[PDB]
Amino acid sequence: IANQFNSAIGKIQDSLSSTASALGKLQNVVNQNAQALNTLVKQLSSNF
Amino acid sequence: KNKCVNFNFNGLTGTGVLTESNKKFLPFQQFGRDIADTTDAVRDPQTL
Repeated sequence: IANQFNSAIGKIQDSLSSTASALGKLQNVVNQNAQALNTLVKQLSSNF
Repeated sequence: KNKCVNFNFNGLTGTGVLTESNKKFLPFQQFGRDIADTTDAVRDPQTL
């Protein structure tokens, strides 16, 4: 059991250092807040 | 320089400070803008 547990922790470091889409849930929070701020400043150039 | 003053250029009016910029401008353009249509660099019409 102790050899199977140590081999499972080492597979997380190989999955996080190669696949960049594993943290896509945290990336969508930052990208949604950047589009809401860039739209608010770009609406100042309108004439209405 | 280094004082929040008023700007009265040939085609621009704003308020802010004026410090040294490390950018490079082309001779076929006067000022520069950011990604949100905000001015960040202006060229003196007298000296280059």
